[PDB]
Amino acid sequence: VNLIDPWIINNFVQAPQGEFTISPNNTPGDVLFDLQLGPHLNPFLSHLSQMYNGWVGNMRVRVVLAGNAFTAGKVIICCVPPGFQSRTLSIAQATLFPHVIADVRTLDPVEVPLEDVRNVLYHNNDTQPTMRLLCMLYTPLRTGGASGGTDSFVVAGRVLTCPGPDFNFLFLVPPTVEQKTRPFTVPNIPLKYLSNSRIPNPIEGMSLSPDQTQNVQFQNGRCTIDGQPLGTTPVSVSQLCKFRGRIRVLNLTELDGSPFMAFAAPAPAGFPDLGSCDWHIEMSKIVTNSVKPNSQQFVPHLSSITLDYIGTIQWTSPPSNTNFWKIPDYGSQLAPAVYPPGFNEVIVYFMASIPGPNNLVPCLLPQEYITHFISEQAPIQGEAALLHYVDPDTNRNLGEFKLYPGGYLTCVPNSSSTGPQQLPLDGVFVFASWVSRFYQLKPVGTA
Amino acid sequence: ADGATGAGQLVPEVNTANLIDPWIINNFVQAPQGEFTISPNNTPGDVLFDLQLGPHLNPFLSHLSQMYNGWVGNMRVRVVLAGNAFTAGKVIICCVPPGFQSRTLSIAQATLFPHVIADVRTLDPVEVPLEDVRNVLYHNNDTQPTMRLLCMLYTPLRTGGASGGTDSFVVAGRVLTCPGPDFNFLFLVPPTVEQKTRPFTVPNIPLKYLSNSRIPNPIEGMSLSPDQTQNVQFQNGRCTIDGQPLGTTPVSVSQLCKFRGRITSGQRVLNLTELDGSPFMAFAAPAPAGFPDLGSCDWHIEMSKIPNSSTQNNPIVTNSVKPNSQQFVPHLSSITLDENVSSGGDYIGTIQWTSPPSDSGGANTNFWKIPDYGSSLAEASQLAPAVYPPGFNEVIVYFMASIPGPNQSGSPNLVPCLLPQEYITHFISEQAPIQGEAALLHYVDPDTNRNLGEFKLYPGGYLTCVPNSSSTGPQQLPLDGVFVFASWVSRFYQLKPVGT
Amino acid sequence: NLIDPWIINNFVQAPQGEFTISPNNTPGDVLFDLQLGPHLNPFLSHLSQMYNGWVGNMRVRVVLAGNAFTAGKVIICCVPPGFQSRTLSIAQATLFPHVIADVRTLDPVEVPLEDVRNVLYHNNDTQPTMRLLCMLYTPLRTGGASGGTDSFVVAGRVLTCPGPDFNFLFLVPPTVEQKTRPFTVPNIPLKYLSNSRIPNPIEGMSLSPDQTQNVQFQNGRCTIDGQPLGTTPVSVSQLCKFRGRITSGQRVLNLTELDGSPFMAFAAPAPAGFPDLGSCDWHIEMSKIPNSSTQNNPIVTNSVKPNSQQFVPHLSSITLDENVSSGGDYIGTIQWTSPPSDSGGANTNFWKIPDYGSSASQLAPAVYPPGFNEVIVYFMASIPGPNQSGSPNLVPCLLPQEYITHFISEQAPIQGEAALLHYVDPDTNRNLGEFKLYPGGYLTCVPNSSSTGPQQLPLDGVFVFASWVSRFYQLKPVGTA
Repeated sequence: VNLIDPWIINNFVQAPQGEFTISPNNTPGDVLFDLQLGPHLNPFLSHLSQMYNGWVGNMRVRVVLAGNAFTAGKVIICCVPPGFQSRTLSIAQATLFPHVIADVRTLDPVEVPLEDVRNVLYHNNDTQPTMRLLCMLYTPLRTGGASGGTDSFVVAGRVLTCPGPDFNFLFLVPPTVEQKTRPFTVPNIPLKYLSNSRIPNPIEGMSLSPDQTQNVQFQNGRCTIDGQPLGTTPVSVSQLCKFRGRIRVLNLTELDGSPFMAFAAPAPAGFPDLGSCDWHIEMSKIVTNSVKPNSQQFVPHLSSITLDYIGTIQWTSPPSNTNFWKIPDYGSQLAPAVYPPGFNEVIVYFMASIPGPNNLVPCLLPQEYITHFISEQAPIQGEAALLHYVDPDTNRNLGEFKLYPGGYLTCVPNSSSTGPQQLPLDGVFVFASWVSRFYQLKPVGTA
Repeated sequence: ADGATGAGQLVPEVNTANLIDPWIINNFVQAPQGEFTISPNNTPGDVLFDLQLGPHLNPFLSHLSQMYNGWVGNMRVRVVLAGNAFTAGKVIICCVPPGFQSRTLSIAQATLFPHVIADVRTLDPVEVPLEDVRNVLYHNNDTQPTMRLLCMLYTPLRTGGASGGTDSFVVAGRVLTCPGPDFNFLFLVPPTVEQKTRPFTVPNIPLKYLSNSRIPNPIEGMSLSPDQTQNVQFQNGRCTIDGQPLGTTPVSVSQLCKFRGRITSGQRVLNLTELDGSPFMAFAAPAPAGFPDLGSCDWHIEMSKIPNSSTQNNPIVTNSVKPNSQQFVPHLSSITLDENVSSGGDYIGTIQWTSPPSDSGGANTNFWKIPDYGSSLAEASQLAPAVYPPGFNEVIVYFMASIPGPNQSGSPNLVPCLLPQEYITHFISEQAPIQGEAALLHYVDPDTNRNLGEFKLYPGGYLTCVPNSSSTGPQQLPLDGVFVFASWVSRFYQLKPVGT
Repeated sequence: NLIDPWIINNFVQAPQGEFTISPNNTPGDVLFDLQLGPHLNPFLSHLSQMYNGWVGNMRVRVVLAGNAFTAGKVIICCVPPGFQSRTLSIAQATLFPHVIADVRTLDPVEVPLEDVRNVLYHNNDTQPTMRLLCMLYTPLRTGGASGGTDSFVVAGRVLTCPGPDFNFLFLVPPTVEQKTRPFTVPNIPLKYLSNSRIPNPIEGMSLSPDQTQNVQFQNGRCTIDGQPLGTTPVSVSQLCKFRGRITSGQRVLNLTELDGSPFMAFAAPAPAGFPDLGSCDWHIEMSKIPNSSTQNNPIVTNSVKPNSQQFVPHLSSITLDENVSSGGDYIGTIQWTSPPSDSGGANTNFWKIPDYGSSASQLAPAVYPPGFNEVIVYFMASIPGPNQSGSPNLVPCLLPQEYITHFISEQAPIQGEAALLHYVDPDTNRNLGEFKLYPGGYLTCVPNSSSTGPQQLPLDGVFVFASWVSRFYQLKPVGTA
């Protein structure tokens, strides 16, 4: 039976990670692209797989390298069996797998079959490891250009996949009712009127760390991509940076009024995360009071707040200039500090201004994004999600970002100064696909 | 020939003229010695790759050889060399018999043996049979001579018609080998016991954790010599790849820079012994194992009584040693300290700090030189041979660690060493043989897995690299990297320049 | 693919083929537990290193060495995977496919290990397969022997051979996978090996003054699979060293990592390689890590008192006794140790670790001496310094640092309850003594008498891995008298 449309079988469609470029600076052993067998490889097949329960069969993979006769270089495409765990394999080890050594100057695309080597009778819709297709640069690209060394000549490869004749979907299920195959996406909201995580104020601008990278631990805004908030991260802006309790030691019952258990969260939901700064809260029943985070009695686990009913920060003051990058002391299931991984890949922050002494507090994720993630409980694939900072006007990708399941965004600046800050504030964030540490983003910024 | 459709007839498409898993027999795989490069710097007669027939020529055969005791049969070898259409050069591949021995061959002599001449632009890999000729019925893993596949550059690679650089047209070649239809293994043996079949391996530990091999200090970075063409005669970081320490190299960091000896009360003469306390033998080595070799500096030792008889006072006794003084004769098991020591007994101590050498014209602390040991020409044991830097624009890479002590320039006091002590310990413990004139190491970042730079590890026990420019080269590399053994390569292998 | 016919037709000793039946073994005790896989056979283990998947049955033969005095029966059963029960009585064993063998059988007993599996084939990962369990069916009684009832373990060997059904599914780069890597200990004699708590050579093996004394060292704590614990450094260079910034004229040292990096309090109790020589006074020597000095002697002598409440390495700050004239990054070691101050004249007990100022605790778990008359074996190295008894200032250790470095480099998976190590003289190839290596990372033995033990063993020997053994493996006592 032909469940799949005949067109999908015959023609080839681009893989989600199907743009690898070979440059003279690339060394033999550099990973070009990595593929994992599944219906997610084909956008047409993924939509069908949402309807069905199980998939089985092989898919044909074709690699299209663009080059002319005056170039040399070879790429090796090896089929890694499922369940084979190793950090990275060299070019020598790649030849040990069943492989195809494709020359760069090949006119016709090289077709590599992706056989469904499996242990079970058929694959369930989950993240079980399947047959892995991995391509590596075998010999360096020695172009014949007149320029010495690099000639700005790059061989661009596009990975195209199509289902094989034996591909088949197993069991029909009511579509989009099973959370296992539910797709995820970045909320489509213009950033001009987005909300800072730490403060219920509109974003003033985006910036990286003041210098290089630092470990920053912000429990506010902590939300997994799957949709699990961490720390005292309110589910709404109305509860953002808003706390309540009873009056001369203040209690910190939850904003909803329910009793707060310190076992579940380090602090009650809505508790502010402002660090090296004193808070002039509004302990309204209209009562103005100041809170000292350096006081010993201040303990998130055991509610005790000094004074000198609903509470919110009226304005900030220097602690008793101001550094918001550090988290206040906690009396601990605290949220985890984020380390920019690998070379560059700084973590972007959403600056927001609060009136007071002369102020721009940072952020990690918009509250609306947290709500969108909570609403859609879809699984996370790969290692990281790649995002475009697309402008709704021109529909062009001014900048690109990598989103991690830890609940923060990363990007590579062009230089120390030039980076994500140069990007306009009117852009819209979207979701492309799931990438890994292998995918190193191109530098962001105009320099 | 892959690429013939897109080559446009610009290159020669094709050269003119049981117990083994069936997949290994039918499919060609890269040899462990299967990486060679052809560069315009190469002169005719340069050995691109030297192959000795045996199971070590195939990684699958190499792994099985650790299980078996013998082998027979021929081997099929494919030379993958498809250079740019602009290049112009020819290579020659010969098959010298095992009985023949010259260890060097002119290009004219190579044509005498059964040979094949291949263009460097040959799209289809050149398949040459490595026939097995032998008097004995089967070969053991006993380093007996076997038929050799010699590949030397016949005509120089004069890239033209494009006006590019050298590295921009260095032709990279790969050697793919698969066992013949009748390659067999004879006798089963306990796995990975025999020395001959062991594979070469470097520890998978980041360089930051690794230790220096001349002072017991963490490695703070790689660097080159003040003069890149400088011979070095260290006696502590010396250890062959196959794992016999040379000079006074200790196995472990504990006995690296320490010395032990017995001194009479009220005297400055120190009668050296081994670290464990056993008597030292002059004919064994120039100095007791782990003796410091920081030459051209004034040592400042902190000795102590090893058995710890004392119960009250601070046991650290600080004295100084002048290696430039004539009485400094460790080969005779006697060194004289600068100050007399009141208490006599077995003393063990290290080097605390170093100052610019005294009575030497006010010279700086030249850590690249070694102290003049005692008279060792007469005795069998003498200094380890100096490691001269190879040609082909290659510079020895040194690992630098800090030792306390002032220097005339106010610069950090870095003691260079050829290899990290962890590598030396690994080589000593696992005595893998040597299958090529050099080992092609890759300095790769463990997490991002980007090839920071490629290094050649010579059997003498030192790392070489090609600096990119007059810049410091490998020093710019991050310390959180791991060396991974890529392949066995010939001496004439041209490394990709490292650094920016 | 076909296995070599000799392997199919000959039994070889398994890497887990050592078990002992001892008078002090109640019925139902598990002598040896084997999970079916290619790792059961040394030849098949190499073949697995070259392959990704395996399928098929294996044949197991058990040889029991017992004189006619030992009367007992052992039942070897074949429990299928997915069996929920953990407590298997001797009565319940007979329900499974089992072979009941007398301890004096005089001929090998063969039990078929079938491959019962729901999947088409077996990957190289760790999954529940058929498990062969050997349990003592009837109490082992050595009646008639006054000396037999105490020192007559019936040694047993497990020999395994693949059946004709065994096959290896897919070709893979050899030795690159992790679970197939065999476990090896460095072939370097103990003379040259270094201590893992101080960077000094090992002087000899010794026991604790109290045979039941628990130890919680932070340095030299690495599991067999190469996972360091506590503040254990990879190499000897970073042992008993510390680096930090101290302001000029002060006495507080703000600890950083050995490579001039910020120290994460949550990750480790102290910076990597920080000394754990507790219950003693440290007399440190320090020097500025960048040599900005051209004239004077850079070493500065100071002292640290770990018992002081200000000594809090976990909060990345320890206060030296004396003021430091000039500020900067100082690297330094422990020059010598003295009996601890403010402790009522207590001796320099090196078997205790400093407080570390921990406030949950991420310290390395405390290692306890196992039962069955087993005592932990420690390696001693000398650090300079006085003691209240005039004895050598030997610091204990759990594993030589070369072993730790090898384990970290070679992340060999743990395939048994414990690893039996033979102490072999390299020249004569004689097993002077046999030791058990536990997955926690400590080496234990059994002393022949209270007056003897591993201390009499020569220092030139080298530990050679023998087999994986259960916790109940009764070692042959080491020493004399």
